Amino acid sequence: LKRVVWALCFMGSLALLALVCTNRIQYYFLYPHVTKLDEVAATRLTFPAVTFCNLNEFRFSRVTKNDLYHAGELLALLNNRYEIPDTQTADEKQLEILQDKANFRNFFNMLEFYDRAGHDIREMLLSCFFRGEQCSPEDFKVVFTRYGKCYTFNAGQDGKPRLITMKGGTGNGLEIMLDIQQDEYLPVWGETDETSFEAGIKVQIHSQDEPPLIDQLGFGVAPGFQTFVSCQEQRLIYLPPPWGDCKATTGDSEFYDTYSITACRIDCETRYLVENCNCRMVHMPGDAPYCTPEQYKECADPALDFLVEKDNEYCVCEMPCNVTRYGKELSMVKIPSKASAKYLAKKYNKSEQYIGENILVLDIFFEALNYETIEQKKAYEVAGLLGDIGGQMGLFIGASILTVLELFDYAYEV
Amino acid sequence: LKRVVWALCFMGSLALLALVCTNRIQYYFLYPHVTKLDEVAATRLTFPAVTFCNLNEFRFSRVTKNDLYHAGELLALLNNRYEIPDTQTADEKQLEILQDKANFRNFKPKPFNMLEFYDRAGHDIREMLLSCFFRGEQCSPEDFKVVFTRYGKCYTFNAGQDGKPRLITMKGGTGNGLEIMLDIQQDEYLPVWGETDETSFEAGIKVQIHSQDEPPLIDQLGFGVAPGFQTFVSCQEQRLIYLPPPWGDCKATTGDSEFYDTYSITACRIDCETRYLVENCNCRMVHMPGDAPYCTPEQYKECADPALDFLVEKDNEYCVCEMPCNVTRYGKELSMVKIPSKASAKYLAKKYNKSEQYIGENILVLDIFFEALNYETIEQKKAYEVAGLLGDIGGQMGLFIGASILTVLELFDYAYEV
Amino acid sequence: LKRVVWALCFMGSLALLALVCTNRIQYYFLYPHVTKLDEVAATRLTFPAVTFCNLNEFRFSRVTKNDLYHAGELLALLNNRYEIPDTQTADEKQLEILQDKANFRNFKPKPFNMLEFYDRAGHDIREMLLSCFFRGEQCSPEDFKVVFTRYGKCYTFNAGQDGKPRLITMKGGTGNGLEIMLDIQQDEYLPVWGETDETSFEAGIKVQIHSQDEPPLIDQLGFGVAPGFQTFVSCQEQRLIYLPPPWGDCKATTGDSEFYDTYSITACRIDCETRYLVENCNCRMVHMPGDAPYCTPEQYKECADPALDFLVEKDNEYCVCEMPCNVTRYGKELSMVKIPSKASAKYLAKKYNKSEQYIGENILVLDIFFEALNYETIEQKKAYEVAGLLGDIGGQMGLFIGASILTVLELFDYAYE
Ligand SMILES: *[C@@H]1O[C@H](CO)[C@@H](O[C@@H]2O[C@H](CO)[C@@H](O)[C@H](O)[C@H]2NC(C)=O)[C@H](O)[C@H]1NC(C)=O
Ligand SMILES: *[C@@H]1O[C@H](CO)[C@@H](O)[C@H](O)[C@H]1NC(C)=O
Ligand SMILES: *[C@@H]1O[C@H](CO)[C@@H](O)[C@H](O)[C@H]1NC(C)=O
Ligand SMILES: *[C@@H]1O[C@H](CO)[C@@H](O)[C@H](O)[C@H]1NC(C)=O
Ligand SMILES: *[C@@H]1O[C@H](CO)[C@@H](O)[C@H](O)[C@H]1NC(C)=O
Ligand SMILES: [Ba+2]
Ligand SMILES: [Cl-]
Ligand SMILES: [Cl-]
Ligand SMILES: [Cl-]
Repeated sequence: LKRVVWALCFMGSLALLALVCTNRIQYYFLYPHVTKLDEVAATRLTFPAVTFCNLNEFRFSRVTKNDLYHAGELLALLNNRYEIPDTQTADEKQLEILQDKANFRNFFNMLEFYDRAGHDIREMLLSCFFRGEQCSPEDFKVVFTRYGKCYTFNAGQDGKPRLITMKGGTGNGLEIMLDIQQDEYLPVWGETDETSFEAGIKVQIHSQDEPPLIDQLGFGVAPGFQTFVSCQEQRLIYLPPPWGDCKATTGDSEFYDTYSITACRIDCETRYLVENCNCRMVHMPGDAPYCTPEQYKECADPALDFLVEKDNEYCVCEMPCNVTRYGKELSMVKIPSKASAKYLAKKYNKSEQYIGENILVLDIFFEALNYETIEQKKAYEVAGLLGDIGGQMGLFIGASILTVLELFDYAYEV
Repeated sequence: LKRVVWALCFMGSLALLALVCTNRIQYYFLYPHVTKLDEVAATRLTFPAVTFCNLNEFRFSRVTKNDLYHAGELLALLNNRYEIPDTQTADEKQLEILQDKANFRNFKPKPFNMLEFYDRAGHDIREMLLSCFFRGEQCSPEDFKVVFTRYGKCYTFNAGQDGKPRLITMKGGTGNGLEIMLDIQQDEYLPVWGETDETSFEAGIKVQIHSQDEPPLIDQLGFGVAPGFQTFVSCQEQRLIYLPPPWGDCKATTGDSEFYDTYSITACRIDCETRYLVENCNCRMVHMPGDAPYCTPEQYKECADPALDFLVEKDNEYCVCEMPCNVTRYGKELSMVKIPSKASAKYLAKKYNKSEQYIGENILVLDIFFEALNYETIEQKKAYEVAGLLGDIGGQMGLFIGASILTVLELFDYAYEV
Repeated sequence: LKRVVWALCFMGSLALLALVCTNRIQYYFLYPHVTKLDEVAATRLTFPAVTFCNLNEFRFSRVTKNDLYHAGELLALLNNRYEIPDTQTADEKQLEILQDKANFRNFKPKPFNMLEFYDRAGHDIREMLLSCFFRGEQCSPEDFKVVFTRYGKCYTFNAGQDGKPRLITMKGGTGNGLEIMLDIQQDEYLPVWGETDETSFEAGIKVQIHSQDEPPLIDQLGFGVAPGFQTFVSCQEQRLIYLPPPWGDCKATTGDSEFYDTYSITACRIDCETRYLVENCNCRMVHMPGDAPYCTPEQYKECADPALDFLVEKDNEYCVCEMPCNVTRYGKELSMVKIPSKASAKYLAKKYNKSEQYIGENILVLDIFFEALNYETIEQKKAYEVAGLLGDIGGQMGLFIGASILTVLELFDYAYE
């Protein structure tokens, strides 16, 4: 009777060992991870790259008759028949100018047009200060995006050293006073695809390793306010397969030195436009030929829109394992104060109304001298699995790997 | 002498096995969990439900003499004695209109209902909605569903209720989302001539982005949007998975309420309020769902409001709402630009037959979108399972004395024989 | 032949046991942690402390002839030669006041104190606070406690100091929190007639929401609020628990500061600054606490500012502040509505005896509240404790060779012979 209960105990015990052991086996083969949050204090933080565009693509005073002829339909100033839109709510001077530029009696490169006709940082930048020291417009690098001629501070490209800040708070960062030049905005007399009612700027704070994608990743800043942007640096570490989904091999594209999800997106877009239309848009990089305004209308735009809708699987961009992101909180104060409106108006030779409708101050800084780290960490390593299987194997039947080998011997002999 | 060193080694080893084993056992009965954060890319994201209210509860031009009679004291337009309060800063025309509506001489009171009053006197979306765009294509006011909240007649875009299928977005960024130009109609706001608790100085709208599975709770979970700016809202979809007891505190059971199909903490709160008011005052407020009779303004004054305040103050034990295990939250970042530009002010004023002053002080543009086509997942994960517990106890039990459950069974064998 | 294959199995098994065992040992000695996020519903929340400053440091109408004499150069009202700068784009009356105040002819100076000057010249809460409400009941200016910061005379609601009990809120949403209507008094702002480093063009207030256990740090940790809007601030209470060494880097000890009862990273920062300024310049600025003598504007000019700037870069290793293990933080989301409505603009103008222009450029309403009655917890949790190490080592030690600590002790016993 004792040997019978002993045998049943060995059978049931081996069953428990079976289900527990297979439990840990399957759990290990889920390849699970868990998240580790940490906050790291530092004596220094590398200041990010800040790209901003004016919401107005190009200045009205810099457009010429040839530009109206070639790109008049694309810029939405002229119709398909090369005629002025509805004369409702048209400035007399503006309408006379446009009719004169559209004489088209006895009368082009897209990047020339954007580079020359776009808003000049030398006129927009009323003041610049970085860590309390003056900066020049030469510090901003020209980048061409969907919004037109845009500028990036602390771009760190072409070998320029990335800036550091050794103090946190509103004073110790980038601080620019900009004039959005609302008088240069395209007159809107009729509904158009490009028609916009907004006035202000659009900003993206990003690491120097990734290109700007300001039409998607940007936030707005309105004139008449000083907006503060508190940034918090975040360092993210992901896991490759089979744990997570990250790109272990960087596989950097020829266009950009460092791989980024954004750079992969605009690379896919450029390649698609080159394949379908044999030309590239203004924002796209490389040495490829730029599109003509006729090419824009009949090929480029429908190809991009069709690329978004028709085949979303075609452009699959994996996320890199090391990603530096910047968190940001916005707040505003009124500019200018009643005590300062007169001095600004006289300093920049403008009316007090103009200052009210055209001046914005951007204040970008790190809240404190620290950065957060978010790391995906493996939850079950092979040592832990062998340890658990060994522990349960020794608790339930007390066997070992040598024991199973010896059982194969005794079974083999008999 | 060797048997003494063996006895000491076995005793100390058995003690260490005791405290370490009880350590791992107690850790298991804490039922600990740790968090797994992940970011998942998707080719499509279901666009959320967007509820917005005007900060002004009802339009001044739509209020009638009967409304002043029944709900005049509640609407704060008339005093307790059915007479107009202090006329400070009163436009002659507006004050004459109100004085005419409050004549109450040989007046036969018509029947009055709170939901009728809010439904007709509230701001009409057909008048507020100057333009709507979703994914670059036009939307109708028919996409907006009428929802009654504490703020009055409010509207929910993409509510996904009453059999309408929920909208999706296949691209991220400012263009590819909801974008509505609204006229808040500041001319219809109730005149404020005397100070009161209900008096407010704000002008604009209030918006809540929420899942279609939960009803709006705009008085608590909404953010404000001011006229004169285009406000961008970047959203990040978050999928949360919690653990039930004894690991965490979540609602494991579906717990369907009579009022709402899917369980949500918001639905649990407004359900608790509805039940409390129905039992205490035998009437229901405007925002509450069900089939109960709505309160009369007398019931509002003498029962409903003090009943809700007393429910909030006396004890939270009556309404204890646990969070469901599967929760979809939407994160949002706000930014602003000025509207309209000088190049557009005249065109807007002429397009909607208003003065440029009016456009400047009444037009707001709301742009709601997903920053990118991905969603975050936050999952509570169990940290110590019974297989791992048995593995650790077996490992240490085998390390210190090298015994097994069969070994302890044999020692109990000799104990039974003894 | 059987003993040879057995020997190969025992050798490979002992090698694998070696590398796996050293693996778990090294993983334990990394002292790793992982994070536990949780959300807890609550019936009550302790309302935080709210500090706000006017962006204008001191009122122009309260500055006196003696103040101009001693601190005229420091306040940027007077030039290096104690003379008014260029009068370009200066209102005739506005400049007349200053020219009369800066006469300095047959003027017999009187004693001067920087903290008296800020306390008397700063914006008075009794004039700024147009209305106050907490949980729907009225509050007085006496509820705000005076704190001196780099921005000047500032105020803290629900400071919980001097024996006052901390306030709680039992409901979430816009109504059920602090709600103040403020007049920033833009007419009292310092005139800006000439370019200077100290010149600023902003108008408004700056707010910091913080725990009562920490002093404000508004020059670094504050956000702005603009006039002409009601700004809603939704707060989310976060409770954080960190690990001390060797797992993480937190304050294991109480860390008693001389100036503050409770330790906070901010209190550590202003402590480092105050001590440094007392050692190098023998005086403290207005914002600094303690019992040292306050600096004179000459001391400010020739010692204090360059000493602080030298402290930032040269001694960046010198001020190291460790983070406390238990920290209550408040997260915030900002949104705005327009104030006043056309239906209320004139009523406000007559209620406060001001023009509608003034109301438009001077009135702001701040609405601070909890989004919901819950709090998040973020805890660093030890990932590998010694019990788990011993369990894993025993499991693998028993799987590969089937040995125990008694087995190795017996092997050393036989080796002893
Ligand atoms: C909560 O969400 C999870 C998925 O995130 C649901 O789990 C799925 O349940 C269905 C059954 O209806 C299975 O077919 C799927 O395979 C499950 N997915 C996973 C990943 O396990 C879960 O059912 C949801 N819970 C509730 C109450 O809705
Ligand atoms: C990624 O970043 C971490 C710091 O966050 C660094 O230690 C590591 O070397 C980087 N590279 C890789 C491949 O992890
Ligand atoms: C100042 O503005 C006026 C008005 O346009 C202009 O005529 C004048 O040239 C400007 N002065 C300078 C120095 O540019
Ligand atoms: C514009 O509105 C006013 C207000 O009543 C009306 O009198 C006028 O006829 C309207 N104009 C047009 C063109 O509809
Ligand atoms: C209102 O202010 C004016 C000056 O602006 C003053 O003359 C008048 O006495 C004030 N009235 C009251 C009641 O304070
Ligand atoms: Ba020195
Ligand atoms: Cl998992
Ligand atoms: Cl736990
Ligand atoms: Cl580690």
